[PDB]
This record gives sequence, structure tokens and C-alpha cells, in this order.
Amino acid sequence: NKRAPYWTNTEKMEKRLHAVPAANTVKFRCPAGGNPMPTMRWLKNGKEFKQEHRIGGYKVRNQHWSLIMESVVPSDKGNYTCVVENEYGSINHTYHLDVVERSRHRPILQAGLPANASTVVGGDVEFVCKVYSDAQPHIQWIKHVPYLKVLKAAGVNTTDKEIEVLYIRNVTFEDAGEYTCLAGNSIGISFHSAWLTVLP
Amino acid sequence: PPGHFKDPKRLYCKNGGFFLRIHPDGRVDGVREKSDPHIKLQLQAEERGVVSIKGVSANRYLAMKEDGRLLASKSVTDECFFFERLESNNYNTYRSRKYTSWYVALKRTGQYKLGSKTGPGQKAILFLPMSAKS
Repeated sequence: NKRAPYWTNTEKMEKRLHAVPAANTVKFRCPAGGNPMPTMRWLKNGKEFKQEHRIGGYKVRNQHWSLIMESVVPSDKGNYTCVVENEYGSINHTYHLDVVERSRHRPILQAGLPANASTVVGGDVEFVCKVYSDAQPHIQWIKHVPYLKVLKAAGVNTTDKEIEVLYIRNVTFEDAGEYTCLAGNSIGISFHSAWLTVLP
Repeated sequence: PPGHFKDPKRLYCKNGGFFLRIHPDGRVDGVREKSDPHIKLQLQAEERGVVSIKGVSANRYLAMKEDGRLLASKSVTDECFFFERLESNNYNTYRSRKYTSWYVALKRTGQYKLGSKTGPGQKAILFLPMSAKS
């Protein structure tokens, strides 16, 4: 019963794009059969994949027709092709790998923002806040009047698009005080404060 | 690391490797084509740890109904909010704030999975947010 190589489990091969978080292990499989037992070779971006091509190299388990790369990093991104063959034929399949770096930190604000501001009564002023966060952050502006008052809060109606800048027009002496940009995500809460000074 | 929270994103499901897709007509499913215009989504926090997911093109918000069915409505309701959690394996999960035990999920076939059939250790509930560019 001599025959060319063939995929013995196409179910495990349907997932073509493997997008994984950095530091995880990636395993590509191309379960094959054939008589004689076909050989297996792996290519990265159409070229031979050598151990020296990545830190720590890679591992291959012939019994499982698999290619294993541990602790992936952004540079592992690319196409990986398995080429299986015997004297009666040659077949290949290609997977694409993408690596995404995750950050498990509470929101981080830029030092200096918002900045203190001063103006004469009747004037206009703004407070800006720049946030970095992987877990979706929730931003809001608060005035200390600890008795606090929410002046603006992100949401479906107040998109992040314009939540980062707080405008205070026709400032009165009542507007004077401490303003806070508070950013929170599932991991934690961060905030930076600025002071508004109003002059006669 | 590279990226920004207010930028639209694609939500990649580890199960089968499908991108969450929100159709103009409200249908929700998954596809593998990175070029598809209905997989570009906008995440927005309504409060700490809670977000709404909007299909930009479809201009509809993802939502989970009383029976665990997924779909997207033109108007935002309490069924459009999900607790976003970053699991230890570094993938995200989206659990309904209204139906607190059901997760957003995709089956290996590319169709959504009933919320009522989801659970914390399933591959179907694991998503990875990715840039909506190129």
C-alpha cells in the first residue's frame, strides 16, 4: 500500500493564523501519513528554518509532525511552512505567526500632565491627560470641592477621542482648585492632579 | 509595548483563529480574513473594567441577549456591556455585565457560541486584541 504523503488530521490545520501573546509557546502541526514514511522539513518565510534563526532555537517532534517555539517574541512573526514528502509526492501547508506583547499594569499617566494653570476671571483654560494602558482604561476628570465632583467621564456618549482634554471656559473664582485625571482599568487605578489659579 | 487604547482593534479568538465580526445587519460571527472591513472594532470603557464593543463599519454595538445569543444593535443597551479581564495566559475575556456567567465566544466553525454554553476554562472565550492596521 505505497502512497504519496497526505494530511491525517486537517482539523488541527484549519487555523492558519496563530496570533499569540509574547512569552507563550507556539506549536504548529502537520499530521501526515504515507508509505514510505514521508520526511518533514520546516521553512520560515519560504526559506530553511535553522536553529540559529531565533534565540533558543526550536524543537521538532517527528512523532507529532510538529514545530515548537518557546517564549515567542515579536521577531518570530512570519510564515512557517511544513513540507512533507516521499518518492510519490510533496505537499506543504503554511501558518502565519503574529506575536502581541501584553502589559498587565494599571494605567500609566505621563508625568507633568495635567499641568497647573493660571488665568484671570472670565478667561479660558484646559487640562490635558495622556494615558497608556493595555487593559481598556476608564478616564474621568474630577474636581476637589474627600468631597469630589465628577466633571466628565468616558463612555459611549463621551468617547475617549475627546476625554483626554478638559476645557474650562469663562472661569469664575469658583472654578479655582485641584483638578484630577483619574484612570482605572481592571488591574488598578492611577491619577495625576493639577491646580487652577484664578486672578482678579 | 506598541499600541494605543483609543485606537480601533481587531479581536482575535484563539479558538480557530477567527476575528470577531460585526455585520451591518446586526449578525455576529467570525472570519479569518484580516482584510474584512467588519472586524475593525472600537472598545470603550463605560466604567472600570467594563467596556462596550462597537463594529465601526456596521456602526452597531455588540450585545448578548437573554438566551446567550450574540448580535449587534444600533442603539446601546445594558446588554452591550462586558467585564474585560486579562487572564494569566495573557488573553482577554469578555463577560456580560447583565448575564454575569456568560462570555463572548466563537466556535471552531466560525459562528458565535451560545453564551449559556461558555465557561472560564474554554478556548472559545479567549481573545487577543490586535492593531486594526495593515
